[PDB]
Formats: sequence, C-alpha cells, structure tokens
Amino acid sequence: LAAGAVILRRFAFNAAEQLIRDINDVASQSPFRQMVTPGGYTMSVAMTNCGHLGWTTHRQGYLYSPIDPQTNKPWPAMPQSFHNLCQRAATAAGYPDFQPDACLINRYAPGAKLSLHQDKDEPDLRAPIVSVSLGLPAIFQFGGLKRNDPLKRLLLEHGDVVVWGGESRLFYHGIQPLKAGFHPLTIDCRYNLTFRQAG
Ligand SMILES: O=C(O)CCC(=O)C(=O)O
Ligand SMILES: [Mn+2]
Repeated sequence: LAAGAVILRRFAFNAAEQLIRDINDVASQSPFRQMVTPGGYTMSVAMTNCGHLGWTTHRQGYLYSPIDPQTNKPWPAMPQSFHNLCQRAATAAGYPDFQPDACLINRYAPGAKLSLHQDKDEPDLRAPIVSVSLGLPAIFQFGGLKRNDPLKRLLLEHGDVVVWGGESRLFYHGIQPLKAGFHPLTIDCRYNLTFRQAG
C-alpha cells in the first residue's frame, strides 16, 4: 500500500494517557495556535511543538526555529514519554539510529483538516518521520510524487504509530475533515505527534 511505511496500529495505547498529560504540559508553556500560512490564511489545525527545534510558518515560507514565534521563548523540552515512545517505534520499524530533535503537535477540532502537502523542510530526507495518533479517528490520505497522483485512504485511530520512511517519506499527504464524536481521553479532538530529525 505504501513503500517504506511501517504501520504499527495501537502501538501507543499504553503510553497514550501519559502522552496526553505531557501534551497539556507542553501546551501550558507553548500554547496551541492556528498558524497563518505565508499567503495570509489561518490553518484549521492548531499546532505547537516540543524539542530543540519546532516547525512553524513564516512570511518567507515554512521553517524550523529554536524559538516559538508567539511566546518568543524556546519550545518546551521533548518529554521523556515522547522520547521513549518514538525510540521504541523507530526501532521496531528498523531505524535504531533515529534521534528526533523536533516534535510537531497537531490538534484537530471537529471538521478540522489539512490539505495535501509534502514534508520537505528537513535536511536529510532519508531520515523518517514518526507519526503518533491520539484521540478521535481521522482519515489520512496519501498520493505520490506529483500533486495529481491517485489518492489512497488510511484510517489512523487512537494509539496508531506510523514510521514514514523510504519512498512514503516524500509522498503528498493530508487529513480529511475530522468527523465529530467522543473519545474518553481527548473529549472531542484528535492529537497527532510528528517526530522529525530537523537539525
Ligand atoms: O495528522 C496527521 O496524521 C498528519 C500531520 C502532518 O502530516 C503534518 O503536520 O505534517
Ligand atoms: Mn505533513
């Protein structure tokens, strides 16, 4: 279905409760904000980061910054639960040398979406991206190298971890409007953690 992608469904189930406590802690220092894309449009997905570097939008485009543009303070440190879960996930996928220095935390409110894009702000594209889904289920869609390539759908549920390596690392991807509902741990939203080798 996807070359280089290792899907580990429900892998983060045991760590989930502590990951949500740590997202809330990260958010108390660097709050969730809906970033404004270079063209002047506010994204529906609320984001924040933890680690040495953090993904953000800017006037000139998209970049990794060691400073939070909103608080003007550094991003919070990468929590131990985050580091430990990512490490075990990457190792189980055949990447024991993967050491992330950036974790983009996405919050999806009901109806929130993320249109087709590529993750190409990283120095080494051979390095994977570890994605961890928490809360409400979402339909992830992926294509190919071009923007007009056929889209394939994949449901990502609570605890699902996918290590996007190989060819799948360069694929155009996104999230369809989050369907309304309830989850015992997140109430009415979905969280997604994307660990990156940004330095
Ligand atoms: O929410 C997801 O599962 C994907 C998020 C994503 O692709 C991104 O933020 O770069
Ligand atoms: Mn992405």
